[PDB]
Amino acid sequence: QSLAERVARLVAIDPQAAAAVPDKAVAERATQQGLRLAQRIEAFLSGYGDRPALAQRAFEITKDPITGRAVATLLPKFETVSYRELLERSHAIASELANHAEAPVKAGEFIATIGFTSTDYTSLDIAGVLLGLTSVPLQTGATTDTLKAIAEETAPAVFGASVEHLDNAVTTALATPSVRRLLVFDYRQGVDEDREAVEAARSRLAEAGSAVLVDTLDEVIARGRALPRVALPPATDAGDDSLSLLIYTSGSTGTPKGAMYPERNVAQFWGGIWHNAFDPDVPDIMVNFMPLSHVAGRIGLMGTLSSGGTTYFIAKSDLSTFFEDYSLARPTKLFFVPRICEMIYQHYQSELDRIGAADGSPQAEAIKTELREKLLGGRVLTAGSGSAPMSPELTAFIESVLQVHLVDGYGSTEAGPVWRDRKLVKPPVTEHKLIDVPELGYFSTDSPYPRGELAIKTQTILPGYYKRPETTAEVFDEDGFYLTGDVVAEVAPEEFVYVDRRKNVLKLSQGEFVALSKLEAAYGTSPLVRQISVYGSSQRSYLLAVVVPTPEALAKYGDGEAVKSALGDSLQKIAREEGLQSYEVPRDFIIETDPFTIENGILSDAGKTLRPKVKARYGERLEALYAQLAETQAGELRSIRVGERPVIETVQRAAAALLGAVDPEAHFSDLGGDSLSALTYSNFLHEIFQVEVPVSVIVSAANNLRSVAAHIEKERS
Ligand SMILES: Nc1ncnc2c1ncn2[C@@H]1O[C@H](COP(=O)(O)O)[C@@H](O)[C@H]1O
Ligand code: NA
Repeated sequence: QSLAERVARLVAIDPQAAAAVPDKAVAERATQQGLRLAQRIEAFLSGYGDRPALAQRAFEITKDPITGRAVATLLPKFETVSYRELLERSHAIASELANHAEAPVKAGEFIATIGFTSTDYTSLDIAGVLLGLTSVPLQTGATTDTLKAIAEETAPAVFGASVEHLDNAVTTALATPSVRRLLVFDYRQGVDEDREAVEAARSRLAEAGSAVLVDTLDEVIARGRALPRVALPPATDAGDDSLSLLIYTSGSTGTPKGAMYPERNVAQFWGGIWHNAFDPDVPDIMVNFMPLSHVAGRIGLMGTLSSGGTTYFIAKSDLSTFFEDYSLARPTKLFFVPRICEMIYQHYQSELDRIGAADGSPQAEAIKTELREKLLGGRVLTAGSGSAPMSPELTAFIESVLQVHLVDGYGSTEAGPVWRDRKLVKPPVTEHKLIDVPELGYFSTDSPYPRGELAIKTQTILPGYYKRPETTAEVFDEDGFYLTGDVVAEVAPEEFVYVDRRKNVLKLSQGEFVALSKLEAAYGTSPLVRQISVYGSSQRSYLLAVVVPTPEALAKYGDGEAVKSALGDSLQKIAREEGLQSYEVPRDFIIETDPFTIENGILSDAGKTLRPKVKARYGERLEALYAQLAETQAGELRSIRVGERPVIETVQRAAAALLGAVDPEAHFSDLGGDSLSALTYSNFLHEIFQVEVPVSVIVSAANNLRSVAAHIEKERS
């Protein structure tokens, strides 16, 4: 019943879980007062000895008989790396980098890295801490213009990259004269495609006459194993105050700014105060799907290392192996972002259909049982979400599936953890207040509950944004409070509810900020667009916009669904051109034929669109668009019940229902879902056509919707 009883019962009957329980003595040695980060990390990892620390899906290599090329294919199991092995491989990397013949790194230099999350990436991250470097994890979805800007600002000496991202890593490195070495990780020896991507990087660097040196991570470790360990602690300038990490975020300004993490703040991920974001000693077996560059990726991964647990890494970056991985790893602790919860709920609606059951009926309850017991692996003891708000209906559903309480954890890159199930986390938060936002209509005198921007003093507050004292100042008031940008309602002494943002950047259900004003500037260059105001709700997974089209567009296409299609195609292409993410493409529009103007109240005296006025005039209609699609996605029930139409038409119509917007020639990617949309599409078509419809056939750039139909037809034969 209670958590402690549930834990005691799992450890009595499960040998794998029994072997993973935290050891109080290891945490006591590692977190002792005054101990430097590097040594803390060393004490956790050496302390947990031969336990399995990390697990990667196993694969096999076989010679393709048509092409001759050695290809890798996933196996239905995981292989593990021990705490001892992890520590030893990380030390090897530090030893090799400190001792390189020509470009030895020193403490305080920067290392930039682009990868997903993996055993290798984790090695490299730890090695940076051992050397006293400052790490700069870069977002795998950023454009090379953004990567170059961050690299120009931080001047890294070493750049690391997974094989998947190597080509963007070469482009950045060529524009960044400080880079002396390029390290290539997640490299599979004997796999032809990996070997070729490294050869092509070397050619590009050759052709440029670059002095940059390329090494695989394997080779670096091989070399380092033969060298003595570096001395801890490393020779940095400021002890605990030494700059260990930069987490780039766009929340406070709309473009990336480098949140400074000294070693004393990074230490909080390793068994420190971030324990309490979510909150009896539980064995920690976790599946990690979050990039290391996202503070949530680091919280999970280092939390599990620091508790002597095991992290199972999601097998593919697209997340297409999601259920397979959870069904194999069978975690005891779940952390979701709300988008994952939406996806599980969409699966549950799918299963209701397939067995033709309804509502809360007994066979509908059997679907929840198989989610909890089989698909999610049946050992979930605790669960949390965060990064974005969750509807009460989605929370109710997830909890009825898992049969455990779903903790809501609020915090940020800048502040650390701030609340747990409404209640301020003290420590580290020491004081708070609310600040009125009269332009949006929120005031501490509101009834029934005060509303305002949350402002806090907290022990885990960042010292600044790197090299950006102006941007730093904007987030601190004259009394020393950090300004979160988040509007909240207060419902009891020191209890809060997320309501809105003070400005023009917000989270969607994926947990990533979207900068409304940047998207507006990009989308405003469409020849069809006169004015555009982009709108989002943080409980949704996609955006909307209010568009005033040009007279020529309104004349050529009219003011209904066909101009919305025209606009979609135009925006989609801009998004492809400027490297925007799939979810930052508006899915549906309010077409306004009457322009925004000063007379209207929509434009200020200075000509600029006022967001609060857009909201006051179009907010209801925008919220209706969202509501109606969420109500209507049983249009799939009618797409399934046919059979009576050709393959392509079902393929089309299916893509249309899942991505809000069609045309036979489009690519599913262009159309603006996200990688979990293609998983859902894939199961849907598999159900109907009893054919395997893999995500890689659906997402690969050279495959449009006609290739998808074509694939299904060929498989059927
Ligand atoms: N549990 C939550 N509920 C609502 N919004 C959240 C929650 N957790 C994080 N956020 C939002 O995500 C931002 C932090 O983003 P990051 O800096 O990526 O951790 C916050 O300022 C909020 O806007
Ligand atoms: Na998001």
